[PDB]
Amino acid sequence: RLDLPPYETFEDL
Amino acid sequence: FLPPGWEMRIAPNGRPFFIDHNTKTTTWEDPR
Repeated sequence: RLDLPPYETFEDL
Repeated sequence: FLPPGWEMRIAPNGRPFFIDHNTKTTTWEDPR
């Protein structure tokens, strides 16, 4: 299974 | 075309993911 990184917020929409 | 809150973004390792901004969850596969 492809490694899932804990959600970090990138530029908001 | 792309649902509100859904974003197609890539990680610097070359991995693309859909981030849903309302639930703020990382989704790898297309929910359709």
